[PDB]
Amino acid sequence: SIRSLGYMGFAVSDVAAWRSFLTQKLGLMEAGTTDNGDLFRIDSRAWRIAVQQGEVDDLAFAGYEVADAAGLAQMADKLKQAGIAVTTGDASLARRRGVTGLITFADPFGLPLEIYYGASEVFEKPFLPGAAVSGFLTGEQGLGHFVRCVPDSDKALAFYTDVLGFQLSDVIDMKMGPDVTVPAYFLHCNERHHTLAIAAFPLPKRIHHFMLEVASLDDVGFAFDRVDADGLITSTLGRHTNDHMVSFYASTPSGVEVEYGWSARTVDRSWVVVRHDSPSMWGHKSVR
Amino acid sequence: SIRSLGYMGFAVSDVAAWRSFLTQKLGLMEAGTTDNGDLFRIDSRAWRIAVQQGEVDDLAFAGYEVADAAGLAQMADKLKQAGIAVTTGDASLARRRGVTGLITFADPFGLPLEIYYGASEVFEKPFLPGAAVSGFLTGEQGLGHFVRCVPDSDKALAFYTDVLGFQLSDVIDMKMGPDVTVPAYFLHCNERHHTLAIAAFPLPKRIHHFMLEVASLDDVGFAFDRVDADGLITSTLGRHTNDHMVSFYASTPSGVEVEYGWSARTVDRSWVVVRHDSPSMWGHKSVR
Amino acid sequence: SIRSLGYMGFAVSDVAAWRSFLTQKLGLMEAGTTDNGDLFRIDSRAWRIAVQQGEVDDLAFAGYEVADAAGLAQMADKLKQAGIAVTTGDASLARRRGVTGLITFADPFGLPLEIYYGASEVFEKPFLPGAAVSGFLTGEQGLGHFVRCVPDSDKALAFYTDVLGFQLSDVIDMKMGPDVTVPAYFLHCNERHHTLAIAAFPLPKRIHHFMLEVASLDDVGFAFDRVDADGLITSTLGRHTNDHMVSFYASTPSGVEVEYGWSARTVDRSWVVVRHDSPSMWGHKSVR
Amino acid sequence: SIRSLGYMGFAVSDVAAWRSFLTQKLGLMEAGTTDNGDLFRIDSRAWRIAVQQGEVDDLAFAGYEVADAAGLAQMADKLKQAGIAVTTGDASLARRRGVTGLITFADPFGLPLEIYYGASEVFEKPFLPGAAVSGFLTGEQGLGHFVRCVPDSDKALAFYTDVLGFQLSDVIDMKMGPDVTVPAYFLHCNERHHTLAIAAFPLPKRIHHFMLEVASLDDVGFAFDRVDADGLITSTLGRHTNDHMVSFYASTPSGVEVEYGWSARTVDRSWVVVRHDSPSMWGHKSVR
Amino acid sequence: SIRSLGYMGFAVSDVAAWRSFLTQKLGLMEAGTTDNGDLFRIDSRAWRIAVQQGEVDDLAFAGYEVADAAGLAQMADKLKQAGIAVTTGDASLARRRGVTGLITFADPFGLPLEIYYGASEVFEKPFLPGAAVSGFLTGEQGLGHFVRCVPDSDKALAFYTDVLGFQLSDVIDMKMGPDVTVPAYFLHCNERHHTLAIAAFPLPKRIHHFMLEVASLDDVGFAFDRVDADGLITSTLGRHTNDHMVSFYASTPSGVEVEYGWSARTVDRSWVVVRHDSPSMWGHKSVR
Amino acid sequence: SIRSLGYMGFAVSDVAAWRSFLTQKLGLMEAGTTDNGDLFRIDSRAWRIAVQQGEVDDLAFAGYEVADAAGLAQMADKLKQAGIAVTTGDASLARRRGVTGLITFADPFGLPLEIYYGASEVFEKPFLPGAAVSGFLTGEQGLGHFVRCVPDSDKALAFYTDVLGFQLSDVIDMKMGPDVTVPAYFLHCNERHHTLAIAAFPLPKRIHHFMLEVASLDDVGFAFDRVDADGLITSTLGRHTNDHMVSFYASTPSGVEVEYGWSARTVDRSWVVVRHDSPSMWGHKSVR
Ligand SMILES: Cc1cccc(O)c1O
Ligand SMILES: Cc1cccc(O)c1O
Ligand SMILES: Cc1cccc(O)c1O
Ligand SMILES: Cc1cccc(O)c1O
Ligand SMILES: Cc1cccc(O)c1O
Ligand SMILES: Cc1cccc(O)c1O
Ligand SMILES: [Fe+2]
Ligand SMILES: [Fe+2]
Ligand SMILES: [Fe+2]
Ligand SMILES: [Fe+2]
Ligand SMILES: [Fe+2]
Ligand SMILES: [Fe+2]
Ligand SMILES: [Fe+2]
Ligand SMILES: [Fe+2]
Ligand SMILES: [Fe+2]
Ligand SMILES: [Fe+2]
Ligand SMILES: [Fe+2]
Ligand SMILES: [Fe+2]
Repeated sequence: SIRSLGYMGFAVSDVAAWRSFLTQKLGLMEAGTTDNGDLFRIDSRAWRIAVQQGEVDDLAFAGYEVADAAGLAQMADKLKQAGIAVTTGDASLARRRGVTGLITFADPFGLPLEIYYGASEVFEKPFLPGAAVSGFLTGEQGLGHFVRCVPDSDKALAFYTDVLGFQLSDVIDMKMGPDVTVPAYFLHCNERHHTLAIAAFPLPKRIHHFMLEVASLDDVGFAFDRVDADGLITSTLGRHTNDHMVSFYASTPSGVEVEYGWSARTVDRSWVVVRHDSPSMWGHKSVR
Repeated sequence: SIRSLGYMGFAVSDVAAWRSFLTQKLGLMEAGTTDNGDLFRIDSRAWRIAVQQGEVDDLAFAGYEVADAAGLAQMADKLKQAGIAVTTGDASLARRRGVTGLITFADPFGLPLEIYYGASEVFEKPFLPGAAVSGFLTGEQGLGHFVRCVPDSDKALAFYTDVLGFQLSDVIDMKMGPDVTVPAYFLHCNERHHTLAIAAFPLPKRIHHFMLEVASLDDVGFAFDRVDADGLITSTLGRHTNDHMVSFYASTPSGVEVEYGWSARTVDRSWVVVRHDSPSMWGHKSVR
Repeated sequence: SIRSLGYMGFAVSDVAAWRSFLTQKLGLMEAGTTDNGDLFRIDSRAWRIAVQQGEVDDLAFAGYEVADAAGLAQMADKLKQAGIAVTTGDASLARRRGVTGLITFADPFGLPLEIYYGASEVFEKPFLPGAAVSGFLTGEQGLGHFVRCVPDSDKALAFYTDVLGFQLSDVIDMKMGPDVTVPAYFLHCNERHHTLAIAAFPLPKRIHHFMLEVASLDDVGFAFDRVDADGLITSTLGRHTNDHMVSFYASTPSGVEVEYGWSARTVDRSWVVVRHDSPSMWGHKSVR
Repeated sequence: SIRSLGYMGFAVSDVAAWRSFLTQKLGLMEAGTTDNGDLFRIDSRAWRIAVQQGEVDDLAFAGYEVADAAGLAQMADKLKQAGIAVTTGDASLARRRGVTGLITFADPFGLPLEIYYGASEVFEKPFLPGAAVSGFLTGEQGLGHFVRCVPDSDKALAFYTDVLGFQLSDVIDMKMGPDVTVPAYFLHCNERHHTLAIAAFPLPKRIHHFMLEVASLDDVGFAFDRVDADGLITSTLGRHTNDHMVSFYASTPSGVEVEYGWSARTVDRSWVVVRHDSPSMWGHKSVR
Repeated sequence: SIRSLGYMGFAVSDVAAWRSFLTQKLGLMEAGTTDNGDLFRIDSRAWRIAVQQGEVDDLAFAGYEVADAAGLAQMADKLKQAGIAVTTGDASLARRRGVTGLITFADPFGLPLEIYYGASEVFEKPFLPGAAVSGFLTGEQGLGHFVRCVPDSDKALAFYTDVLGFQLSDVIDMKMGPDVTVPAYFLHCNERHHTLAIAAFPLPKRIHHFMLEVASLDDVGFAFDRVDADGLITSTLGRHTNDHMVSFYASTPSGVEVEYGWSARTVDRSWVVVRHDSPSMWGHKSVR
Repeated sequence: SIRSLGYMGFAVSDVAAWRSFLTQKLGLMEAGTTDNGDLFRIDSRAWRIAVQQGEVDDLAFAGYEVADAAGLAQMADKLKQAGIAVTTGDASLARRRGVTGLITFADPFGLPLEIYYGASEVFEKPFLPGAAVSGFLTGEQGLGHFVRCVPDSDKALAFYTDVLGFQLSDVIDMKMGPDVTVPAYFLHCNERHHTLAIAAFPLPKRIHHFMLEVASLDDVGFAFDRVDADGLITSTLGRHTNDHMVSFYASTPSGVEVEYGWSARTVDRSWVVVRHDSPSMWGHKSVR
């Protein structure tokens, strides 16, 4: 069973811009360059984000973490039973990712996905942020979340819930103009309100944004000013209606957006599915 | 599985009297008028109580909340297997209620019931009470409770426990005169001591009272004076023997009573069924 | 310096009525009869209330406690310097009161007052209430409080503040009819909001009421029913505006009233004098 | 000794605009109109802000609170010894302000000031905000603070510290252009970081802004959107360097600004005076 | 000003019996033998109890601790002003005691007393008890207490309070037969209820007993059995009325008794002097 | 009155070695270079340590912080009354130090000392350590401490206690060989066990070491390895007997040592002077 989103990889046209953006604006730690690409850390794990040179300027792959080898076997089995083409990653790929075992496949719309177990910890190389950030929230909640843009939400929903096992948290009916309302589905696989959201938005990218969660309000406020100085803010500070995250959005060098937030609420056993008509309680004024 | 009582609707002869009673006396928030009727809020949900014009001057319907679409399916199945006529609410009714999906049916004695999932939240329109009330207790405990008057308690008990899944908390042997003792059964579907109580009382209404729980003793004390000013108190302040709620009772414009309380105890896994011979430890002097 | 109100004595016409009232209705502990009269306890002290046969049917004397012999000396000196006639209680009186040393005198309007130190504790005879009461709040706050009725508030105020050292907490302008508004002054000598209140009320007694504070809301609720059964309630449950005490008032066999409350707020160093136009936030409906 | 800022009065050209601004945008409670003007509440006190019709469109007077009559006497004495013309407010003014006693005078630059004791509490009329606000922080910290604009900071400083007794918290060197740096002095009279700030800013008003502190971040976020809707924001959300308050600034109908914040730090006994070169850690982008 | 009882020395006829008693029965740590005698520890201090060979079989001297050299000077001055013969301990005595400075003198009835400052700590030699004891309570409360038997309580009281500065906690009227009642005075110099008690008991020793306080009830229970095995118990387990200590008493090899207790209450600023007629709430049955 | 040690300045022969040592080994933040020298931060203050090129390779000056201008005046007065030559720092020096006001003078043995008030805070430039360090403990405890080597301890003691106002915490008799025992005196001016220690050690430097305190054990462990890699450790990890600090010592490029520790205990009002015969409970093995 998938426990969390463990890592993500981006294929970008300007690797240098990304390196500077992630470290100096967002405060991630530069962890070196390997055949896996430029590596960035936010906690004890050897890397959480990989940046590789590429033409797409988008998310290249995402890795979901299981607890152990048995969990990996279960997922591989579940995918095969669903008719999905799964490939047991070879030692070379496993070594490149720094994991113990992994399987590779793609979602219904071509996003390369990986499920793995036994990632590398580097407690001996204590995390030191590239900018003043008190800390990132990961742990059992994993890396954070991202919104997957799809041409067909129902097909995407079936794959992610029925095959991958994500559970629905809530739905937000996004009013995009008078004759257009698009439902965005928020899914969880652990306590984090959502690790994945699905929506049929008309965008040139695989994802609308990815999100990183920090430990204090000041982390967000300081990062906002750093990003604003270069005119990269896309949405002002605000708080979401569903996860209650206080955040701002900014544009990465690839056009893909990043959400930087704090204080999200978690999902518990007493959770019930609900619907909303607005994605924000306050703030989040679009300055795009 | 039913998680809680989510909403209630009243069909009354004097809608204006009700509007003034709920907002000015009890402190509910007016949430507008729709084809669902005059809507009132007590928390983040779009509405909890609906008031419609009608001749019965009584509870018109009650909606029980399940966690998701699977839960709705389970309940529909359970009802069908019991031989109950269930109707899958159409999009029009679902839209009118502001829910994602729902099924409709009636209890053995004609009370229209609805089981739904995916109600609407309105965090962007922060709750502001119509009178000075610090807050209402809902959350996982739902709306509150009501006492269903029935001609046959055993038939009602079987339906609510065996078909709807409520569990018995305790029983109170109500001494109504020398030759009459009527057992009142208190049932729960979550932590709240009881979400439903059943008793064969000789009343012209479907329910004896509905109850709303507030956050502080002062909320109760202030509301008591507001209600008393118009001579609407039916029972003085007292504390119940079973749920330990400190409350007073008052008459609504429909004759149906409302209980306004604070500090009830909850039911846990170690709970055991017991019986009582009195419904109150102290207070609750009838001034009817 | 006066630390608290330590004990009170009543001279009543019906000693038996008082004994039954204090133990069975209020829950005090009967502590035996001596030359000091029928003694009642509420904590570890040998006695807090003494009931003696007498014609006045009123408060006969009150004893204020100092910390030690030096404190007694200070107060005696302060009184003498003010021209008050003070009498050093003799060993016989000290033994009768169960104290180590004491001085006697009277307030400007004839109420016998005593200031003493070294009262008797009886931890070896654990307190057992005469009725179901979880506990009384005394400790550093002392016995409770009483309202002294006087013909001239200014003269009384000067004596109690300038000579006895009480400090003003707040004032309540009591509206007693269209052409009459009487200010009631509330004074403290420790954390308890007020140990003494002064008002020019037209009453045949030295005090309007004395107050005892209990540990839980249920103590108050149960006592209310016990007292109400005999038709002795004078004011329904309510909460005061100044000390925030939740209480009810009842008539004692002498006509003097008793206030039985819970949850009063205390006075701290940041306290500032304020004024109120009402003595109650809610409740306290006079049923006299 | 001055314990806090207790109330403020504004003389404005558009009373209706102010009424709507304070209740609907900021969430204050309308408390009626008297010869003291339109009254607004934020807590248990009968009024904290008074709005009167007037030509200045500015702060008309401010009242500082002492603990009691002795404190009032001390301050009156201190002012007289300093050669300040003090007037003992007459019963008519005291009644108009709803206080027990007060003295009136002016600061060195003509701002009418009042020092009083024994203000009116109205616990019987529970605070109900005009907009969704969880609460305002007052208590021992008083009303909030305001920045007094003066032509000569040193003269103002001497009066406020040496005569009124305020203590310096810190100084911020405000860089207003290449050839201009103006020191702003922040003073406290209790735990609140500053109740008064003094700066020689070139403004047509007596004060730059007044500040109200709320209980949660959401109170600030929601109010920001309410104010922004009418285009009244003057500074975006940010956090100050000295008091660590998270706030935004907005324009009132008089041009005078209001700061609405949350989470300020307090001053303790271990506090030491420091200096800063910036008034904000992050945010507070001027949108004037 | 005396801060606490720091150490005690005994002059006994059977040093070996004492060594075995203190370590094996009470659990003290043997700290070696010096010209100061056999040393025993109960905490970080180099020694708290010294046992020397001697004929008296009693307390030979007690040392009271001041905070520093200034405190020592104050006490020396206070004693001289009282006409007491004080001797500044020489370097040889100071070195023998392991202190920085000390003065010697005697109480009115010949008990050698010492007031010192700058005792030796031995954190590098961690405390290891001679028997299973979780810990001893010392710290700011010092060593414990002892009861000084005197022929004249009033003379002793004057010396200890007026000259040494101890403060009275309470008094217990000890009923020793029909025609004899002896008051025992309990004095404190810090939070410990009493560091010294004075009573005119007819005993051949300078003290009735000394007391050591342990950290848990089991420490007391286990020690009781160890002592009882040798038939040395003098009083069964019980709890005192004044300090609320749960303890038992036992005979030392010198006839002098030792009290071993747990859970005593402390004295605070709100403390007031009281009197008791019994020294125990329960237990403490004399088995002498 | 001196509140704490605020800053220190070093005059060294190899500024580059120091820059690398402080940032890379100890984790301080580089704060730029000014006419005050290379500046390093450990908290919100603009700088705490200044490194200037110089021949002495030692501590050049230390600055003690007072709360305000009045405190500065008091100290200046105290020094003058003692016959010490004090110089009111001019605006140029004040600006160079980034303080509001300061006075300069020297200790009896030539160490330049400064007492100042109103240092600069830079909350807008959040602290970011040069190495992985969770945080430094400063606040009311100030910078840390240093041991001043002197030829005459008694003369130094008189100056620091009688003139500067430091209070003695404790003394450690340092056994330096058979015929040599040197007392080291530890003094405090706030909660930190000692801000200054004085000892007549035969060293070529003004100070034996300065100490910086970090927030966690791992901060110390990681720094130890960083320093050990270059063979700079002088004492292994250990814990002191007096302040209970867990620390290691290392050599700076000037030969002067630095102590890096965690978990020291503080001094409270109940503190009493004591003596020790060892400076360490465990560890601190000299590897010099
Ligand atoms: C668009 C959107 C809506 C709700 C929560 C989110 O985190 C989000 O990005
Ligand atoms: C009648 C009754 C009895 C017990 C608990 C209740 O809430 C109630 O209404
Ligand atoms: C009359 C009255 C008013 C305020 C507080 C009280 O306790 C009281 O008795
Ligand atoms: C201008 C300014 C600077 C610091 C704190 C404040 O509250 C403020 O208004
Ligand atoms: C005799 C006696 C009485 C009260 C407390 C004690 O500790 C004691 O020893
Ligand atoms: C030498 C020494 C002794 C005790 C505590 C210390 O911090 C220290 O440096
Ligand atoms: Fe789930
Ligand atoms: Fe998001
Ligand atoms: Fe159950
Ligand atoms: Fe009920
Ligand atoms: Fe007071
Ligand atoms: Fe009262
Ligand atoms: Fe201050
Ligand atoms: Fe401000
Ligand atoms: Fe005392
Ligand atoms: Fe004892
Ligand atoms: Fe000290
Ligand atoms: Fe050190």
